[PDB]
Amino acid sequence: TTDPCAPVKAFMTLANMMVGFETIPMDNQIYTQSRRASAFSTPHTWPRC
Amino acid sequence: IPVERYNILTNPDAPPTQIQLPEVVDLYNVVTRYAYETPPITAVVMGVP
Repeated sequence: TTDPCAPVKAFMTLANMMVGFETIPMDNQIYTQSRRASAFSTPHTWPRC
Repeated sequence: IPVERYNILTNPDAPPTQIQLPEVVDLYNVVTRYAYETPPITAVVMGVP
């Protein structure tokens, strides 16, 4: 696809599939790990992790 | 015909946004009119599934 944030989607859908067994750190406390990979469309939502 | 009401026409020195509000009503000023829109929140923000 022509979407630039497709690798972030590829990482985050595995994170959402995984969450509960292996944890990752985020940047804040507002958006947790279990945020759906649909919403990661813009570059500014890319996790520092 | 009262110039002390119609200040803004008869006074070149007066700035346009000047009201003598506790004394005279002046029947004439600059007024603003807007174009904002009031949408429903469930039509603004979406849920992912």
